[PDB]
Amino acid sequence: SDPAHTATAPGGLSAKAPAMTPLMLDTSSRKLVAWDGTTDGAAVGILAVAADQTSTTLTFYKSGTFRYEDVLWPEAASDETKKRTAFAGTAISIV
Amino acid sequence: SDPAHTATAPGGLSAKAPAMTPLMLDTSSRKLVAWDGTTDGAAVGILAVAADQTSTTLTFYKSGTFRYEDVLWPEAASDETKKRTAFAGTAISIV
Amino acid sequence: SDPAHTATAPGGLSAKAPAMTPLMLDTSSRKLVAWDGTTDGAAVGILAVAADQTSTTLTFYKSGTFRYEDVLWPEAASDETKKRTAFAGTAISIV
Repeated sequence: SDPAHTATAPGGLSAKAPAMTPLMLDTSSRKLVAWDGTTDGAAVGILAVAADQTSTTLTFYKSGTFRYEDVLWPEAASDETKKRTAFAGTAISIV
Repeated sequence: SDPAHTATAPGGLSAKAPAMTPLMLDTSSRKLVAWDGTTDGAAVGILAVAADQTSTTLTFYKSGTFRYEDVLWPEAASDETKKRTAFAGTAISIV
Repeated sequence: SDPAHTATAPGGLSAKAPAMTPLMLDTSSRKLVAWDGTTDGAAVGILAVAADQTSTTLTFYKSGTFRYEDVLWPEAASDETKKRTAFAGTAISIV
């Protein structure tokens, strides 16, 4: 059934991020942060619980199938195809 | 023993590709294309339904365990070990 | 609660490695070896059954959630955060 499993890890958000926000790793600290929508293949998960700069840990999805319209993509990710394969290689996919 | 889940995403194949063909992302468009068999760690999935250059969306496995002899590796992938770990880090593995 | 699936792949350990040891791919042979704890994002799995340099094949975890305290991290991995996100992007996560 391809269940959407959650996970937790240190977060380094710099602002509020609603649930369904794509995440990537900060190349410096390696904490989870919002995917910029421009670094190819950097997306690693989807935030499952709303969080902000005070959240020391984030709860995010590490698997499952998510609908293209439900994911809250960053504005900078203007290409539909690149968004649809943003998680290729992970256990997450987009429909 | 682990479920072989499928996923779908934009396709950009250059030619006909049968099911069980290892896929990677086109470095430019980021559409799914056949794994070249030489770019280390580029494989992201295994084509689940035969397709070709006219297929705009492909269906592929994003998880599961597959027999080394069942996967249709590209001729350029000439090293058995490199093929067997081509999916290390994804939900797919080879047996 | 997510299942911890195992997998097998060629091994290139240079010494004895107990279960729960993080694994990465050797850049040259691409066999599974112990993660060095310094190459960012190189961890691809966690050894599931003890092995050593004579082990031609390793059985490892390719998914699941594991306790930070249960994983036998290499000494070089001295930053807690980097260890906690060492598997981000794979089906494995740390709690």
